[PDB]
Order: sequence, then structure tokens, then C-alpha cells
Amino acid sequence: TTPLVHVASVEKGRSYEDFQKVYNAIALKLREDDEYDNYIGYGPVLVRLAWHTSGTWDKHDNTGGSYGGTYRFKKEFNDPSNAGLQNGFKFLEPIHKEFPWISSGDLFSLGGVTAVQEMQGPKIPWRCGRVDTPEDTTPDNGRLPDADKDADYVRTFFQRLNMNDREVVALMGAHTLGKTHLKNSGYEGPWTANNNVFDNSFYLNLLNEDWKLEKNDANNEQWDSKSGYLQLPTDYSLIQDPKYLSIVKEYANDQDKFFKDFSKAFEKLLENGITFPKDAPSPFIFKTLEEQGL
Ligand code: HEM
Ligand SMILES: [K+]
Repeated sequence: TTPLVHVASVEKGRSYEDFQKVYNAIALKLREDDEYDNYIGYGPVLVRLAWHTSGTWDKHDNTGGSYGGTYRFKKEFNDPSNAGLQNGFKFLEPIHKEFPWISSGDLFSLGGVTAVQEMQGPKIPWRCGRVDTPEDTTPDNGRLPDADKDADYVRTFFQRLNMNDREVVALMGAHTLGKTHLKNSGYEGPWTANNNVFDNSFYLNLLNEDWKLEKNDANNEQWDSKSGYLQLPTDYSLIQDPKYLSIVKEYANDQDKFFKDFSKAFEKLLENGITFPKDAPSPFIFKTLEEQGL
């Protein structure tokens, strides 16, 4: 079937102020529900939700992507690759109830942007206009990446999302957040100790820790450090491949560069597949609760 064009359509009469309110509600709930996942907070899972709801995109036919907000449908909601994201969706339920006018795609992506910024990460410009599409537009499972592969797999996988080497290495840096949960993915352990703080620790740990390829309780291999951290085979491939290695070293030695590159790559990820009218509003850059004195 001929590829569909998804034109961003601003929620009727809404502007920057309306979305800053949604951002604020999400940020305030992030601060309030601090006990989740042994006090890590919902920050990490919201970022992963934003990425998985966007990562189903296929540049070849524009199927999948953040536009339709199809994660709300069971086929995608139950994707084995999305195990654990239900926690992020449940967190957003009261937010959507208070602001019923925002589309699901805008909420899922804004959730990721809000989480990154509130966790002291870079500012990430965000554009509104995603429109909910029917259940039959939900992409089949299997479009998200496996974690037991090598650099070649990673490089090829991300080409479907139109991401180059630099974009891939920067995006993977999001693993500086949260952790793996055996029950969800068959992997257990965090990548960093300050896992609700967005920084370049993921790269520093990958480069400086002494890693051992071990098997976890799910019989899957993962690199472990005596410090109590892990690196998935796909994460570790970033230092096995010489092209990826150079970029990993770059980010480990330049916090600002990582922030700038991650911001661009993350916005791109969240906007893939969307056509923005020439007269659409400019991207929004939301103030953090801290910047607002809230
Ligand atoms: C080769 C690519 C990638 C693979 C194979 C991968 C794999 C995984 C796995 C296995 C988990 C653990 C899930 C769980 O058990 O709860 C995870 C968590 C996470 N991933 Fe990735 N990931 C990849 C890329 C990315 C990217 C590009 C982002 C976003 C920019 C990202 C953000 C996250 C976050 C924030 C978490 C933590 C979730 C939490 O703590 O609840 N991942 N990923
Ligand atoms: K961190």
C-alpha cells in the first residue's frame, strides 16, 4: 500500500502555554512519585516509552512512528519489546485525564522530553501536532532492537530510523538512565549509580570499568563490572567497533557535546515520519520546574 503522509495538526487553539502546563503536570508528578523502582523515579521509563513509541518507525514506508500514538492499542502495548512500559503509561493516565485535548503521540513524546529535562539533561525542542490514528495502523511487534547482537546489527538496525553513527552513539547514551529488570527483558542491573540524573556517565563507565562477560539468571549474556553495573552486548559493541569507539570517547570527554548531540538526535527520533507545515509553530522549548521556581 502507498506510504501515508502524516501532517502535524496543532490541537485546536492550543499554544506554548498549554503545553508548558502539560509539561509542568508531568514534571510535578515525577517529583511526587519518587518511590517508584527503588526510588529511581519514573524518569527513565518515561524516556524509554517515548523512544519505543517512536522507534517503530520505518523510513521505507512511513509506518509506525510517534505520530499515531498506537501504543494505546493492545498489539503494541503487549509487544514483548515493550515489557515494563505499562508503568510509564499508567503514570501518564492522570495527566491525560487532566489534559484530554492532547493527542496520545504528543503525550508519549512530551513525557520523554519532560523526563530528560527534569533529570538535568539538555533542553530538547518539542513540536506538537501528532494525531491519533486507528487501531489498524498499529505496527506489528518486532520493530524494536534486540540486545544480544553486535555493532553490525546496531548500525544496520538504526539505518531504518535514518540514524547515522553519531546519532546512534548519542541516543544509546540514554542508558545513563534507569536499569534493566530481569522480569521485563531478561537482563538485570543499572548502567550507572546516579541513574535518575541525565549525564555522560554511561560512556565513562563503558570506557573505565573492568568488564566481564557473564550470564545473568535468565541465561543471557551481559557485561558486568564489580562496581555493580552492566552493559548489554549492544552497548558494549560501541567500544568493539572502531568508528563507534571514537564517538564514545568524544562524549566521555565532552559533556556539552553529548548534550547537544543527544538533544538533536532525540528530537529527530520523536519527529520521524511527521510532516510539519511551513506555517506550523516553531519548536517549543519548555522551562523546567526549577527554572520556573515551581
Ligand atoms: C540497540 C538499542 C537498544 C537496545 C537493544 C536497548 C535495550 C534495552 C533494554 C534490554 C532495557 C531494559 C528494559 C527493562 O528490563 O526494563 C533498556 C532500558 C532502557 N532503555 Fe534502551 N535499548 C536500546 C536503545 C535505547 C535508546 C536509543 C534509548 C533512548 C534514547 C533507550 C532508553 C532506555 C531507557 C531510558 C531505559 C531504562 C528504562 C527503565 O529504567 O525503566 N534505549 N533498553
Ligand atoms: K547517570
